[PDB]
Amino acid sequence: MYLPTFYKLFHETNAFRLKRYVGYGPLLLTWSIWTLYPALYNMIYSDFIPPERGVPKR
Amino acid sequence: MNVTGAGLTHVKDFHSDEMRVFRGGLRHIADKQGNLIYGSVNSSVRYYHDKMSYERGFIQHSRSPSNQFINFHFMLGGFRTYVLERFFKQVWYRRNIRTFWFPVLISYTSGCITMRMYDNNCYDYFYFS
Amino acid sequence: SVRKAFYDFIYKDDKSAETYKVTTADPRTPVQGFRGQTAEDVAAKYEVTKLANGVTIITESQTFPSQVDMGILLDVTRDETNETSGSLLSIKNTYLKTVLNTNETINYGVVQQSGGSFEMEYDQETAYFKANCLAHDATDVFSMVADCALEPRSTVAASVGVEKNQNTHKLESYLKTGELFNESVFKTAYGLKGLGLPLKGLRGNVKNLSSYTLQKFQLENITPNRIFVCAAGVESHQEFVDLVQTKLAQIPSAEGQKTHQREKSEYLGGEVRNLTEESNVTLALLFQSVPWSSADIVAFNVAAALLNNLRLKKNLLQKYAYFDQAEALNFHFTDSGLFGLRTSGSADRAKDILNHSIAELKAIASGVNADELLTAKAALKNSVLSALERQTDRLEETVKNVRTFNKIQHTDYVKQIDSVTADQVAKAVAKVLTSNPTFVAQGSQVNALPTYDAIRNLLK
Amino acid sequence: ILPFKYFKTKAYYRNLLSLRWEMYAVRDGVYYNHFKYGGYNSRAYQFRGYFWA
Amino acid sequence: KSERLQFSKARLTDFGELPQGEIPTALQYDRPCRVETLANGVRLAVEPSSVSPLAAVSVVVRAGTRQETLETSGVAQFVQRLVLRGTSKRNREQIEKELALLGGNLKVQVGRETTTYTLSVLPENVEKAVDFLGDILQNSVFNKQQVEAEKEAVYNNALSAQNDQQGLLLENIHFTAYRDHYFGQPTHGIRENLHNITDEVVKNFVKTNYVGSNFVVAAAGNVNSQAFLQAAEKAFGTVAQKDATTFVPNTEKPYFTPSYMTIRDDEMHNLNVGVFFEAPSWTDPDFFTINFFQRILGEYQADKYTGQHLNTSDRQYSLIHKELGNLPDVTIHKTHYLPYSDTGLFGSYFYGNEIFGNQMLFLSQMILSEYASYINQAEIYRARAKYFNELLAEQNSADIASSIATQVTYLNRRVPRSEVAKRISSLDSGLINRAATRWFWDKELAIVTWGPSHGLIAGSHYNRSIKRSTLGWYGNTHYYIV
Ligand SMILES: CCCCCCCCCCCCCCCCCC(=O)OC[C@H](COP(=O)([O-])OCC(O)COP(=O)([O-])OC[C@@H](COC(=O)CCCCCCCCCCCCCCCCC)OC(=O)CCCCCCCCCCCCCCCCC)OC(=O)CCCCCCCCCCCCCCCCC
Ligand SMILES: CCCCCCCCCCCCCCCCCC(=O)OC[C@H](COP(=O)([O-])OCC(O)COP(=O)([O-])OC[C@@H](COC(=O)CCCCCCCCCCCCCCCCC)OC(=O)CCCCCCCCCCCCCCCCC)OC(=O)CCCCCCCCCCCCCCCCC
Ligand SMILES: CCCCCCCCCCCCCCCCCC(=O)OC[C@H](COP(=O)([O-])OCC[N+](C)(C)C)OC(=O)CCCCCCCCCCCCCCCCC
Ligand SMILES: CCCCCCCCCCCCCCCCCC(=O)OC[C@H](COP(=O)([O-])OCC[N+](C)(C)C)OC(=O)CCCCCCCCCCCCCCCCC
Repeated sequence: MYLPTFYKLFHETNAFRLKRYVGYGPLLLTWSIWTLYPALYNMIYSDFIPPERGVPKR
Repeated sequence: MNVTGAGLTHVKDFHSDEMRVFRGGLRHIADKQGNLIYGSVNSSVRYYHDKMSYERGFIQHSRSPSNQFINFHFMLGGFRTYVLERFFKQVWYRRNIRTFWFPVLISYTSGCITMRMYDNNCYDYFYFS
Repeated sequence: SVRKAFYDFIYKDDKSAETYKVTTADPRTPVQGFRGQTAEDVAAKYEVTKLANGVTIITESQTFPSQVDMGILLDVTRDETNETSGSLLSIKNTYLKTVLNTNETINYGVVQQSGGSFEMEYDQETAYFKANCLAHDATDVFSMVADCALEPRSTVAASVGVEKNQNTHKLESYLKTGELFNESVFKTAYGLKGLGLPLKGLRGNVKNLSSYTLQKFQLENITPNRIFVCAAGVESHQEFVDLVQTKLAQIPSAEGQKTHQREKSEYLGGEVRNLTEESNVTLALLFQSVPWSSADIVAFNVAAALLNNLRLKKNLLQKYAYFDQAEALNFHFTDSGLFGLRTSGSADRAKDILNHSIAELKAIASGVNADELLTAKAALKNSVLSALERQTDRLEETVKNVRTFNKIQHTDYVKQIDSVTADQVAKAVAKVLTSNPTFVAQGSQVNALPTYDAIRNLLK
Repeated sequence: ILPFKYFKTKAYYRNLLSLRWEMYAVRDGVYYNHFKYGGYNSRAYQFRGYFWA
Repeated sequence: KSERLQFSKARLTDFGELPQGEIPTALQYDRPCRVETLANGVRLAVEPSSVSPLAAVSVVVRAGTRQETLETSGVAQFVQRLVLRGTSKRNREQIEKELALLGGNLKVQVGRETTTYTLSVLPENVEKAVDFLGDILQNSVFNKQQVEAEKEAVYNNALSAQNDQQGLLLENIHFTAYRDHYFGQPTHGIRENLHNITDEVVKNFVKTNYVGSNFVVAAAGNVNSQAFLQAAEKAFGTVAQKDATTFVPNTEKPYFTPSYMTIRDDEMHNLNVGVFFEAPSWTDPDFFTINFFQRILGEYQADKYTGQHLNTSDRQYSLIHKELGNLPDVTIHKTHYLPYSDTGLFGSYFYGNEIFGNQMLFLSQMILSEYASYINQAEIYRARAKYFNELLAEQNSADIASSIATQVTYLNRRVPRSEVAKRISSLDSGLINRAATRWFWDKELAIVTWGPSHGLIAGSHYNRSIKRSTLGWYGNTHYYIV
């Protein structure tokens, strides 16, 4: 007979619930990307892609 | 079954007099009726004093402070016995110092030694010859 | 596998999966590739053995592959004194609570996951822990059945049992069940001793059902010589004998120590008349029947079948409307017995409820028609064989037959019922009527009923 | 957005009110004791000892 | 015998439990059963069991409440009662004496789309059960006087249906589920039409419906297959054959009609709430899966299970029982799966105190919806073991005969124990989730609440809460409050 410990049942239930809730992480990420998009653009092209060095002659 | 328990179990049921005004006719419910719900913090705040205590055959006597010394047992013995012995040897040493004299002494000595080493290295840094 | 994990991450059916094909196969046709074996029923063989100690083992051989049934019967409410009245009820209310080898939660989980069932039922002079489960789960289940049926009660078990017994008493009082009326009937019949102790136990002694009293009860009454273990559906007797031996072998033999013994029960012709202000009046009139040993017991059953099926309905319920309900009670005990009627009807005509009822019983003493006897015997056969067809009830009655008659008699119940004749039933009922009546009445106007002497004269 | 608000609120309320009611004649022995002895008022504490005494 | 000792645990590979596709050794064997079809269309099924002490013969006729009309409502009950009133060969006294002499166990049950007459007798007079039962259902004469005499009995039986509160709630669930079909009308008939049935109506009902193609006669217990087959060919072989020209009312599909009925009757001290989804039919692929679901969401009573035996409700392998243990006043719960030819109803019936009305209302909806997303293996194995024990526990001749007759009627086949075990054992967590989302997730409901509705009157309509209750963990807000 299958007599799992209640520790395991609790762990598996919480694992499933965590899986369910993680699906909204992308949702909130998209919401905060559409919102505050200028901030994301500034971050991307200031830290990950630093500007070029040289300056115009004028 | 049409019975309250459905014929399978007994239900510990109670109709609280709270949310009611009249127990009968136009007569009002007792002001402190709700206190009859025993074992509920909502009934009274006194239930928060929930220490375990049961006793039989016990009689206690307490006298009014109006028939007692204002400062009882103060300097009852000599100054030496009441202060030097009772307080500085049985209340301070026996309780406080006798418990932390060793660890605190060791910590103080170690800290002093290491601070002295630190200062010596600092002096070596600052001064030459 | 990875494919199953993927198809479960997204809740989409896997069409190619063989399990999907099996589960979605059309019900009209069998699943492709599977064709179970066919087998015929076999005659049941019963075998009985005894261990070095007094424990006995009974096995009913497999008749067709099915779930294995197991049980433990203890001859131990008649063995309850005023000190420990209601112990058996507390045991029943917490029959799953053991603390020696397995826990309450864990053995309940064993019951739940095995898919089978585990029940505990007690009467006067008998307790029975039965269980049914699959073969591969039998071993573990038996470990639960033995411990729960033989382990001394624990403090937590007694603490829970006190609360559950109080709740049971409250429910019984609230519902006014016929069990309480029968408790009063037995009290007046035997006198608060032996068979007179209430089946649910005295309410004043409920608070005294601590683990100490339960352990005293078990030590005094539970002994190896009064323990029967039973199996039904086991291919080999010796396998179950070994399974039992691995558990009940530890129990020491009780030989050489003064046994508790059961005092011979005495019959008392008392009467009880309770004013309850009930819109309905309940009367019960009983007499001393024969014990299990006497061969007339079957006849008495027929007499009951002559009342609860054919006569009592037509003569009382159909003709008269104030008769709420009438029935015939027939209890058998190792040393005594009880037989009679229990009726309930309108209070305002309580007297009319009594007289007529007696006449009906007296009519049985007058004689039985051939057609009525045949109908009653057919109904009794139908009921008995319906009970026997189910394996669990068959096993329970097998245990009780072995513990009472030392052999198995349920295999020839039909022949015994056939052998009954109208003359035997009439003579048995006439002899029973001569005994001192036991009369109980609860109702609004029970204060106005014929005196006990008048009751006897009418019965005469 | 006004039309979608209308659909969400007013048409929905009109749909929820499409109820069929039926009243029968119960003449069994049971007495309406629950009506006679029943009812709870959340503000009863404001009426107890103050009003209609 | 079996290889090695029978109590062996060798096959329990999956941590003390059998693998997914495996079945117990006991269920690997099936009792012999033979099914034959006659010229009339009558189907004779026999599943002998020599060791059994009784023999049961069950006649299932597909005639039922479905084949009635508003003007002929309740005629099925009249047929049920008039069958035993008399016939050309036998009088009322004659049939009563014959029934008494043999086994007096004659259970007659009339339900929507079917009527069953099950007679239990001794093995040595099984033929007498057949020849009698074939006669009574065939040559019974319906007199006008007799039909008039029994009107009071039928009317009273139509009023006492409220005694079995579960039965009445199921009748109301059928009513509310099919509001545009006669399949929703009560099985006891319309009260005021039960005094209008006459001899002509009964004769028409028993001539249109009681035809050979609608008869399935099953035999179980200690019955000789050849002798029973010959006796049934002699008896039921003369039944009139079905005529395609005749018109049978109510032959269209009873489309499911979601709704919420509130039978507000204070003074009842208790509340009966039934919540049902639409379920597959007898011939749907997901027929055994829904039975497995029923056994997942099993029965419950406060006198048993977690109601009285456990330290805490959480410490067990049943979520529904975990929820019900925490509700002291919710006394009874049972899950019903009712499959029919075209549709089905799968749901839960609760009986409990009205203070927990919002719990019983929203409990069964949640648990099933939860299985649409996640179901633990412990619950799967519990349901599997329960199903195996149920399959092995059908040992009484009457019940097994009735089940055989119903299976032959609705499938034209006797489903062996081994096949059912193989079908239901193959179920897995993923398959369970997919079936649940097909049948339970975000689906419509049929709800009935009979009893004190003071606390349920507000929100007694199909509002947002009702529609969002079929979502696991979404819309469970109203269950956990109170
Ligand atoms: C180098 C050489 C040196 C040589 C010299 C060496 C000298 C050595 C000296 C050694 C001294 C040892 C002292 C031992 C103390 C032991 C104490 C003790 O055991 O107590 C228990 C002892 C015994 O009681 P018991 O235990 O019940 O035993 C029973 C007895 O057998 C019997 O009990 P009893 O009831 O009979 O007790 C009698 C007891 C009394 O016992 C009682 O019953 C208690 C009575 C309490 C009364 C308190 C005063 C009430 C009035 C307050 C003022 C109100 C003003 C309102 C104005 C309104 C305006 C609109 O006697 C008194 O009446 C004494 C009370 C004195 C109170 C003083 C408080 C300050 C008053 C300030 C007045 C200011 C006026 C301003 C006007 C306006 C200006 C603009 O009780 C008392 O002593 C109670 C009174 C304690 C008073 C303490 C006052 C402390 C003051 C401050 C510290 C002193 C120095 C300050 C320096 C300031 C510099 C700026
Ligand atoms: C730099 C500026 C100044 C900084 C100051 C920093 C001060 C740090 C204090 C650290 C300890 C605090 C402990 C708090 C309570 C938690 C512990 C506790 O309860 O333990 C259970 C323990 C056992 O109690 P139990 O078993 O529950 O029994 C009930 C008791 O009988 C119940 O007890 P009881 O009610 O009967 O007694 C009440 C208690 C009342 O005491 C208090 O806690 C009251 C304190 C009031 C003032 C606190 C704040 C002062 C802040 C000043 C600076 C302010 C700066 C910021 C200003 C504003 C911003 C600029 O009175 C006593 O018992 C006094 C006994 C100690 C007297 C001295 C005897 C030893 C003399 C010989 C050794 C001299 C030093 C040796 C150094 C190392 C080399 C050997 O309790 C005690 O006995 C402890 C009593 C309290 C502490 C006594 C003083 C110990 C100091 C050791 C420091 C060593 C540090 C390392 C070396 C440093 C080298 C420089
Ligand atoms: C260092 C951080 C300090 C600042 C505080 C930061 C707070 C951040 C809050 C926003 C992000 C939350 C993300 C997780 C959300 C989980 C929701 C949930 O219920 O869980 C689902 C399920 C439970 O499902 P449920 O439906 O039962 O949810 C209800 C849960 N309760 C009852 C607790 C309210 O739980 C899980 O299995 C996942 C839990 C994830 C969170 C675990 C936290 C502890 C372990 C990781 C961190 C450890 C270090 C902490 C810092 C210590 C520093 C020394
Ligand atoms: C650089 C940008 C890259 C962007 C790439 C975007 C591509 C997206 C492609 C999506 C394809 C479709 C996927 C469907 C999955 C469905 C799963 C499912 O069944 O869900 C049900 C479950 C919950 O189910 P439920 O319980 O809600 O309901 C089930 C419904 N019934 C009952 C009917 C079956 O949800 C999940 O599985 C959610 C968890 C999985 C997804 C988690 C993704 C986390 C990503 C976090 C953001 C990372 C950003 C990068 C960070 C980088 C940092 C350096």
